[PDB]
Parts: sequence; C-alpha cells; structure tokens
Amino acid sequence: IEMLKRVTPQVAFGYPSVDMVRKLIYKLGTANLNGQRIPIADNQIIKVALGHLCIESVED
Amino acid sequence: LQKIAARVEAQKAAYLKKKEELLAAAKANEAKIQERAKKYAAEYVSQTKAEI
Amino acid sequence: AEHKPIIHKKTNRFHRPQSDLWNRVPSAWRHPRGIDSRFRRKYRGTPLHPSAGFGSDKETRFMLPNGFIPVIVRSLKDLDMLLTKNTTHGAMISAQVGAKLQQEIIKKAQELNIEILNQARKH
Amino acid sequence: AKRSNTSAHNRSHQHHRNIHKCVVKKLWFEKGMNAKFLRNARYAKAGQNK
Amino acid sequence: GVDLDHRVPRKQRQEPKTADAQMKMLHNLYAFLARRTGNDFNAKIAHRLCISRTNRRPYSLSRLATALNGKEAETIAVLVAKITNDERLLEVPKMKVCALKFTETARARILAAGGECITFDQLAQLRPTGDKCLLLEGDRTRRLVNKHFGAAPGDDNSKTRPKVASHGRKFEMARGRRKSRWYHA
Amino acid sequence: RFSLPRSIMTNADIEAVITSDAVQSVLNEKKEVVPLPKCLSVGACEDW
Amino acid sequence: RQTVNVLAQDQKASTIELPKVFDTPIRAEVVKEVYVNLAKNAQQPHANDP
Amino acid sequence: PTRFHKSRKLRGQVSMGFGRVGKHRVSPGGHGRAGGQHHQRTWFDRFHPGYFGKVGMRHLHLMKNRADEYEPTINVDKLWTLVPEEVRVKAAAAKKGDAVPVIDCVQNGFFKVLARGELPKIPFVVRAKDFSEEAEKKIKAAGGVCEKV
RNA sequence: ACAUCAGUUCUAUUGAACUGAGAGUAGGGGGAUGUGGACAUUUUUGUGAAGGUGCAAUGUGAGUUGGACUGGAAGAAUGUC
RNA sequence: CUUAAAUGAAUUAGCGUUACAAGUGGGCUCUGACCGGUAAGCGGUCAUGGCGAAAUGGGAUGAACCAUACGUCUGAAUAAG
RNA sequence: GUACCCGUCUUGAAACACGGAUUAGGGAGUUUAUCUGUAGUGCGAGUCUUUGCACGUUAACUGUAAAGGCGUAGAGAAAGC
Repeated sequence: IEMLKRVTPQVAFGYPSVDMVRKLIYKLGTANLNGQRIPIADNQIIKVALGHLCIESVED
Repeated sequence: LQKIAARVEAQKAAYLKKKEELLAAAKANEAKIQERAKKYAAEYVSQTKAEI
Repeated sequence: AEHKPIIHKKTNRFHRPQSDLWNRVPSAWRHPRGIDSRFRRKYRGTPLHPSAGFGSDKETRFMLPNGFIPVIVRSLKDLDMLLTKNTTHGAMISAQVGAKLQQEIIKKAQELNIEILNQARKH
Repeated sequence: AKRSNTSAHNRSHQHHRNIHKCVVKKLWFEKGMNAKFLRNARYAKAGQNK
Repeated sequence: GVDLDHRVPRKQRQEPKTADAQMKMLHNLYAFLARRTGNDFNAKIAHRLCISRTNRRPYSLSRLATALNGKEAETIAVLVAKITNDERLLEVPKMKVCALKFTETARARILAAGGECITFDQLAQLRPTGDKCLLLEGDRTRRLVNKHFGAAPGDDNSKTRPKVASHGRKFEMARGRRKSRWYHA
Repeated sequence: RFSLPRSIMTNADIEAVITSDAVQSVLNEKKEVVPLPKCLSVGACEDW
Repeated sequence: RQTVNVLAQDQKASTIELPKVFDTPIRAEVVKEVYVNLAKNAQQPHANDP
Repeated sequence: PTRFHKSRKLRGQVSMGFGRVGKHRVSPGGHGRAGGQHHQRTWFDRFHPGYFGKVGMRHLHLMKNRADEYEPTINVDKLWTLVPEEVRVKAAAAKKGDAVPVIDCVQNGFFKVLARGELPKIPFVVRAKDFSEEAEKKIKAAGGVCEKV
C-alpha cells in the first residue's frame, strides 16, 4: 500500500469482485512459463506448473 | 541398426502404456475438479448470506 | 506448383533524396548522413526508408509473376542444376548466348520439362 | 572566455547505469592490527600442526 | 513502449571458432551427448571444446602423476588440452589418459610405462556416463600476459608488473618505486 | 626438426560411435515439440 | 596395412604397400594458410617512381 | 589486408570513425614521451612508476664473457637430464664400489648449481664451478660428490 | 497477416515449433553488394563480346537479370588471393 | 569435532569477474529550491525530467511544454486536445 | 491531403551563418619499424633456420651444420647470496 502511494498518479486500481476475477482469467488469462508468455488454453498447462502447490485447474 | 530397430519396438509399447495410464488419470481428475467448483460456488453464496 | 498469391509490400523503387532535382546524383539509394537532414529524421512528406519491414514472404522471395524462381543458365552443362528441382525453379538463358545455342537449350529443356522464362528473342 | 565551472546534472545518471558493491576479501587486515596480537596468532598456528 | 534494458552484458561461446574438421566434429559428438544423456560431465567436455586455445592450458605430465596417485586402476584422466612431459619427473607411473593431443616426448613416456593413449571419440564408446573418470584443467593465470593484468601498477600495492622491454637499474626503479626518491607507490 | 603429425580422432567419422549400443543404452528418449491449441476448458461452469 | 597395385609399363607388375605419410589427416585450413603466404614469396617487388 | 579493415566499411560516414567536434589531428599531446613531468604525467605516474630519476652505481666497460657477469645456472632436481636415460638405469643397479658417472655441467654451459627440488638415491659426481649451501647438502644426501673447477 | 533481430522448448548433418522487442547523432560489432588485377575450376562469343541508349521484371537495399535498338571484338561466372 | 531445530518480512530478480578499444572533456532547458542583479530570451549553482541524438498527434506557428516515445500494412477503441 | 535546401561548425540552421551555375573523369586512415591485447595455426621445456652453405624445371621451392635470439631463476646500487 505504501509502495502504491508513491505511484498513485501512474495507475488506476481497486478491489475486484469474484465475477471479475473469474472473467479476466477465463478470457485473457495467460501463464508466464519459463519466460514465454504462453496462452492458458487447457488445464494441463497449470497442473504441471502448480499441481505440487495443490492448484489443479483454472477454478482452483 | 538391427538393435535400434528392435529397441524402438519397446519405445512404441512404453509410449502407448503411458497413453492408457495418463488418460485414466485424467478421468480421475475430471471427477475431483467438479466437487471443487461446486464447493466454491456454495462457499461464495454462503459468504454473501453471512455478511448480509 | 502450389503457392500463395504473391504480394510485394512496396510497388516502386526507392529514390535517393534530392535525386529528382539533380543529374549528378544517381537515383540508386544512399542512406542520408546529414546532420540537419529532414530525411534522416523521418519528418512527414519524406519517403520511407528501405528496411527489414519491407521484406517479402520467405516462400515467395525471388519468385516471378509466372510461378518459378529464375536460375541463370550460361551453357548446356549448367542446365543439369535444374534437373532435381523441376517445378520450383525455372531456367533463364543468358543474353551472351547466341542464336544457335539458344535453339539447342530450348530443345534440351523440352525433353526434360523445364520452363524457360526468357521470351521473344526474335527471328 | 568565461565558460562553465562545473555541473552535477547527470552524475546520478552515470553512477546508476552500472553503484557496484565492492566486497572485502577478509575482515582481518594484517598490515594493520596489533603486532603483539598477530605475533601470538602465529605461534598458535605453528605449534598446532606439529 | 516497454521499459526493458535491451543491451547484452554477457556473450557466451556456443560453438567453436576453429575451422578444423576434427575439433568441430567431436564438439558435435559431446554436444549430442551433453543434451541427450543430461549429465554434468559431458556438458563440461562439450564446453571445453568451444573455448579458445589460451584457456585450454597445457596440463603437464607431473601434475598428471600427482592427481592419479591414490586413484585405483580403470580410472581415466580426461583432459581437454595438450599433455606435455616433465623433464624433472623421472619414473612415470603406469596411467590411463585421454586428451586432444600429446607431445611426441610425452606419448613415448606414457606408452613405455604400459600406459594408454586415448582419443575423445574412443572415450565416447567406453564411458558415456563418465563413471570412474577424472576431469582436470590447467590453471588460467599461469600465462605471463596474465601478470600484467590487475590494478594498474603504482596503486600501492599493485604487484602487477609494469610493461617494460629491459630490466635492471636505470629502467623504472626511482621516483615512485622507492621512498628515497619522493614516494613508494 | 619435423615429425609426422597426429590426428585428434582415431576414426574418420562420428556416425559409427553414436549408433553403437554402448552409447545408445545410456541415452534418454528422443523428444519432439507439441503445437498448442488456440481455444470452454472447464467441465462445469454452469454451477456458477 | 592396405595396399595399392603398381601398373606394368604397358598392366600390373606387383603390389606395393603405402608409406605412412598417407595416414596424416587432410587439412583445408592449414594448406590454405601456408599456400596463401607462400605464394607471396613467389613474386617481384615493384614500386612507383619515388 | 586492405579488405578486412574497419576503414573499408566506413565509406559514406564522413568522419571515418574519428569524431566531428574534436577533429582527428596529428599532434594532440606532443611527440613521443613529451610532457612526462607536466601534462602527460598522469600516464607516466599511473602505468610506469619510477621512470624519472637516477639510481645505482655506474659500471664502465661491462663485458658479459668475464666470469663476473656470466654465470648460467642449473638446478639439482635435474642434472640427470644432461645424461641420457640408459646411463642412470645402469647406475641405479650398483654396489658401494665403482663406476659412478660424472655429470659435467661445465661442458653443457652451466656454472653454478642450485637446489630447488629433489633427487633419487643414485650415486653421481657433479663437476661444476660453484654450488649453493643447500645444493651441496642435497648432493651429499643422495650419495654423491661436489667437484670444483 | 508479413519481415527482421533476440530468446525459449527441442533437434546432428545447418532445421522445427512458439514467445517477446522495435527512435537514434559521436561511436562500436555482425552479415551482404560492387570495382582493378591474380591463382585454380567452368564456360560464352562474327547465328554478334564488352560498351552505350530506352523498357519490363527481380531483391528490404547496395544491386542483378531479361528482351529491343546501336556497336563490331572480346566478356563473364563459382571458390580462394 | 559435534547436541539440539529449521530456511523464520513484502514485491521482484540469475549473480560474480576479467581483457581490449571508440567517441567525449564548448552543452542548452521545463517545473520547483537558491546566490548576485532594478531587471533580462542576463550571469553562477542544486533535484528529477526533456532537447542535443525523439518521429507522430495537440498548443494556428515554435528544439525544450502536454499525450507518446516509431518495423511494413489492415481495422477497432482511446490519450492530449 | 501532405512536403522549407542540401553539406557544415553549433546548445540551436529554411535562416538575413559559410560552401554550392551545369556535366563528365580524377579525388582523402595507407605502408614501414619497435610493441600491446584478442582470436586462428604448428611444435612444446623448448622454439625460431634467417646471416650462410648445398640444391633448383632458379629471385621461389627443397635440404641441412653450428652459433645466436627469446624462454627455462630471481632479489639487490653493489659485494656476496
């Protein structure tokens, strides 16, 4: 928050609801894997990255 | 080359062993994601009913 | 052969700046190094610079309106180069080659089916 | 004749292109330090290996 | 418009700048292995073949006798360099070695005491994993040019050796080098 | 002064060395790149 | 060691084994660097009127 | 040669890689070692310290074939390098008796001997002009003789 | 959608799929075009060489090539120097 | 030598080291702070930014202000205005 | 609809700053010595064969004896080490 106080003129920000956090990740969501900027496509992308952390598919 | 042409026959089978196995693993996961999506739906609506 | 529709990205040739004005200056392109030059700066109403932006497709590069990529053919011995790549490349016989050997290269080509791009030498 | 004496406009810019942290090799500096301390620190090491 | 630092600080040598057949060939052998076997040994041998001739320092035969003293038989000393014999070492041990080249003095000494004289493409058949191998390298700073490198001489104390044709008194020994003539570095 | 020059390899070519079963047994399997789809992934969004 | 025949003057007279110079590897780069510099030796110095 | 130079690629570029504002010109500093105590002192101070000044004792008519200047050195670790390797193998198999080989340093152009490394326990005889203290000590300990010339 | 330069995943034999970036004076690096002559290798030419004038292609571009008229005897390519 | 117990802020990121060499050593300036001056498009400093080497759009017009910093094209929706 | 004249010193040039009537052909970072550092190549405690001699299808190429250069031990004004 104190970092955001310095940069307040450069950014717009707020507190998104669950329907908005959903709709970003389904439409526009992408995974930065090994510095490649890969599109999210299928849930086997994010099982391989994040399955050890108990996050299996895009809902999780 | 005769040994390599023999050995690729094992790599055909060992490929198709994992093809059967990982598809079977996928169907087990396709059961378990469905309960989580139903959980988080009914967990979200109960969060709203709690505060309201 | 099968290919895309050929599209060039620039139609005309690039002129050097101020080449239209003067006969001393040839119209072959030269990158302008002037300190106060408008052209180096890119202002509006200057020509765009030749650059890797204008590069044509990797499939259709060096490709004629016909279809075929022209290899130059200087003799009967050099015509063996086009035997492998029959319907991708095609022949283009040199201007040095005279009227007698012109007819022999056409007769060799019609046997082996290699399309010759040179046209209408005459007589 | 009379031109500028100095400036610091873009001292900061140049310094930050690269403020590299020069690391010390070891904390002891045996050129300094007490000789009477270091004299005894030799006879600790010399006696031990025998 | 993106804020990145576009410059490259670090190049690295990927393939060798030699125009040989053989150095370029057996680079691709150990490049092929280093990828496919996925191992730390072959990755090093691949990279050592890239690097320039100055860094491939000539690992002498007395250093080879010191390394292998202790180590049991069927243990190759793999070495991406030239081997050069020592005069001063007297009786060579019986030892198994692999390098790019030997000197013809050194090859005589190793063979005459029942040793082995192995090439890198020969070694790729024997030990792909590098099990009971021993990678060695000459020290980088043993070159004479390397002693001129460092803090500039005269920094108190550089210990870097000034670039001079002729040594003795008269050539660079007075005002700077000694405290009698004003100052000492 | 001259003496007769040695080669670096013992063999002429590489391809005999790689194809031998001494090498081949140690190697991992030859991989190949997947091309990735461009597209509803999730099995039940209609609960939401 | 491998062999090559010797033609009779007319024909084959006998078979003689190769000497050990034919072992040594063929080097395009090394033969270039030598020949390029060695061909400069086979030339005449010339200059314009000073 | 003239193809590979950087000058060849700098056609069109107007200054040929030498600046506009400064203008590449023949005498920036002054000639050779000039201004070593003045305006090029920083170069002398930084890279070649001790350049200025006089030190030492003047030597008149120095000759280097005198046996005052001229002493080549050799070391105790070798010596055996001077003799071929068939000799000392025979000298290893010997009693405390006879036939101890003479390693002549002075024929080969080595006057003094200097002990930096080891020997074996073979007997031998060093003919040389001079020794060190430790070189004389090591040759005794191997089991051999120190001749002077 | 396309080009270039990086990189990431792989690939023996020179490549594949995919992601990212975009000003530039003084200045530095990489690859490429053209000219006089040389050494190999391969040719073209009185059924018309080089050169020159106009026109149509082709290359991002330096350039290169075709055909027509003029000319009347030599030119050019590939790899190294 | 060893007896215990763990990787004990956030956000981000590979980090370290060496060699050789170019150009440069006249700067100017918006917004704030400041010294001298009646004041200056004046002289001399400070902090971030800009120009110099930065196009395009906007301020009719303008090196410096605002939006924004650029491969070649085809659209959509915007910024300053 | 857009578009100020190029080259140049300059903080700043369309400038009421200087050079420039037209066209063709000439026209400017080269070479030597003593070194530095990086990369390539050969040999390696060695290395260089050249001053010169012997060869030659002759300024080349080829063969080779012995010195000599630099390296292999340094510090000190020097004795001595």
